[PDB]
Amino acid sequence: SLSTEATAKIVSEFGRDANDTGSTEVQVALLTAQINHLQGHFAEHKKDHHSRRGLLRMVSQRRKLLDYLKRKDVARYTRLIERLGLRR
Amino acid sequence: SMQDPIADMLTRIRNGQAANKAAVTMPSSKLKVAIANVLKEEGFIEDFKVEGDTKPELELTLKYFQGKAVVESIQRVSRPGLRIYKRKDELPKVMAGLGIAVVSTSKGVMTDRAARQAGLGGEIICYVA
RNA sequence: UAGCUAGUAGGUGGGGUAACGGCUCACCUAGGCGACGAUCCCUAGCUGGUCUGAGAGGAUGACCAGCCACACUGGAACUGA
RNA sequence: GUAAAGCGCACGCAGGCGGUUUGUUAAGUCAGAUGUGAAAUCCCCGGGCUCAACCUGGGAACUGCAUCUGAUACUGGCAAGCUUGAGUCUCGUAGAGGGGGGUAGAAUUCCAGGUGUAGCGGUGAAAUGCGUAGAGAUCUGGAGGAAUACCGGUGGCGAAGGCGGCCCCCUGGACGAAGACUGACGCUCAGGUGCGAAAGCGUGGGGAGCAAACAGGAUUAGAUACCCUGGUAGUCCACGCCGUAAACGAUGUCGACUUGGAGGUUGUGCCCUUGAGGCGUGGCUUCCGGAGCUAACGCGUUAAGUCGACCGCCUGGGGAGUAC
RNA sequence: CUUACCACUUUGUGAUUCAUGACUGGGGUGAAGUCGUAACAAGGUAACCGUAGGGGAACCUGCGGUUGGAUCA
RNA sequence: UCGGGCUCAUAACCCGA
RNA sequence: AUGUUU
RNA sequence: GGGAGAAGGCACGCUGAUAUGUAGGUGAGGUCCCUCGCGGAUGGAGCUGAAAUCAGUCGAAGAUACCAGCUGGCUGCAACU
Ligand SMILES: [Mg+2]
Ligand SMILES: [Mg+2]
Ligand SMILES: [Mg+2]
Ligand SMILES: [Mg+2]
Ligand SMILES: [Mg+2]
Ligand SMILES: [Mg+2]
Ligand SMILES: [Mg+2]
Ligand SMILES: [Mg+2]
Ligand SMILES: [Mg+2]
Ligand SMILES: [Mg+2]
Ligand SMILES: [Mg+2]
Ligand SMILES: [Mg+2]
Ligand SMILES: [Mg+2]
Ligand SMILES: [Mg+2]
Ligand SMILES: [Mg+2]
Ligand SMILES: [Mg+2]
Ligand SMILES: [Mg+2]
Ligand SMILES: [Mg+2]
Ligand SMILES: [Mg+2]
Repeated sequence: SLSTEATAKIVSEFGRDANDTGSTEVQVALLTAQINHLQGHFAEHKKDHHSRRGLLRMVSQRRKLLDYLKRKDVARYTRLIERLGLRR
Repeated sequence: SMQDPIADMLTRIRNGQAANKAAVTMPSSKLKVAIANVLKEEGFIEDFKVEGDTKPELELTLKYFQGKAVVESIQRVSRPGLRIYKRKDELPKVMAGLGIAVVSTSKGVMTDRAARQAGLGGEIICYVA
């Protein structure tokens, strides 16, 4: 997984408030990260029909939690995705 | 439960008395009490206490007579995805009037009696007996 | 039977009907319908009601009454409320 | 669960379902009013035929549809939240979880050389087969492929299939500890997508051992077998395909509850720790069994008990999971 | 008289459905026919599921799996 | 082929000619 | 191996 | 990929209008701009010029001449050029 030194960084950048691991801004970023990284890893082997599942489980959550914004505070949704370019 | 609350409530009690349990407990909720009143005030439970101004807790003190339990015939009805509603000329009558069916009428929830007595229908609930 | 549909779906103006409307025409947009099941295949006149049944339900629509359609077959208009 | 019947397993769109508090709305719903639901059947009471059949008065009824005004408990919508659901952060915990790359020792086969000689091998016996062109055994050197003894276990991990020497790299999940943060963001899921034992299929590699096919030998009345001697595909690898299994707990998933007993394994708090140990509390796991459930066998807090949400499926046997 | 629309009707080519068809796959019945004995007991090689190959037939054999398997393994 | 045996009885198997 | 008789 | 120009059909001349010749094509002045001219932008004079739709019309016939696949169905063989 992402280095312990990593998550603690991204959070202080996306976390709705100074140092907080829970809000979508923080949730998403923390997820998209491991997703972008693993992408390369999977570009290798590509036979790990197990590790890939996790890739899905978390990715399936990305689009999932991302909806919470719409269903709730939409004002940030677009402001959050525009950050990682997600959705496209 | 992780879907329909009230459903568990009615169960908790029927389960407890099933094994001569003292008094089962469950997280109190406004609707839970409205159905609780129709128990203590309708002869079915000693009484219910509270606990937690933010994290409440219902406390239905079960009962038993001779060598058997009191509320030994309870079941839910207007469950989710199957909610039942009926008019005055359709109102229930648990076990030939011998029993009672909690009914959430527009004028608060109350026993089957208060239904006709007040003249109106409501979201039928369980079949206490 | 999983796709279906150009007067097809809508918009303008002409024309038309007792009257609204692609009803029809010209032009314009490229719609409209579909699994809450279109299109296609088989079947059937519809209802009050009738039979059965504890009820829910199932089966049915003869004679009575309301509605619809048909009149040797296919097609058309004339008169006239 | 075994009588017919749980998709082999996951993810997830639509769809269905939704912890908790307040405010609001009043759509679902409840109340009353009104139009309207033809008449006649029907039914209640009551008349006319001498009765009855039949005829007939009134009323009820016609679940219905809509509208008007009210009710606001629950349901739904909107606003505002809250935290126990679920999720992130920190620190650790165990493990055959996965993919890749190296490497190790034991053993068989083969090849080579020495020693040594008339048997070896196999079976119920035999025979085929291998031996004097010197096998077998015994010792020395080499090649190669596949598998990882002991550990090892009712042990562990994984969605399932399934996954064992050792080391490294990349990487998924689970679990416990304190709090911190999120604030219902969840459950299930037709369709859709992905994974799929073994055999099998395509291309190219690989090939020690085992072995469909096949060939001998034997058994037998026959023996297209069981047994012996050999032995090709395959079993191995890389990529692609097929998607089946008694894909089995023959028991869908999630959540809530309901006596207990012994053991396994894996976190964590604590007790002269003052012992191995003594007392707690969690995750997963075997055997037993209580009420209950069950046609019975049996299941029994990891239910087949008592409840709820969603989905899959069953509806006599053969024909047939066949035909088109 | 002319044009437009359109009926009977003509032509081509498909779809569909019904009937029939030499011969033929598998299936079902029926006369104490012929060949075996595969299965139910440890059925005398434990059986069954997938799958693959083979054989007069039941079936045999290979690979994995299940117990819905007998004995003191 | 036949005659005898083996079995509850067949075949097979065993004996004899 | 079978007996409606390997 | 094909089989396929499968098959089988409809329309084809000319005149007028839309439009005095249309869409399109080509692009001269005049204006503007800047290395500053074999510049560009803009301008649209002229030139050229398909095709469609209407309406009307001559013959027996408008792809009128030359030119220019016959088409399908069953089967052997050999992949195919
Ligand atoms: Mg108009
Ligand atoms: Mg008819
Ligand atoms: Mg009945
Ligand atoms: Mg007519
Ligand atoms: Mg069954
Ligand atoms: Mg299953
Ligand atoms: Mg009526
Ligand atoms: Mg509300
Ligand atoms: Mg497990
Ligand atoms: Mg394989
Ligand atoms: Mg192969
Ligand atoms: Mg037990
Ligand atoms: Mg036929
Ligand atoms: Mg047998
Ligand atoms: Mg056997
Ligand atoms: Mg026989
Ligand atoms: Mg016989
Ligand atoms: Mg010939
Ligand atoms: Mg040739």
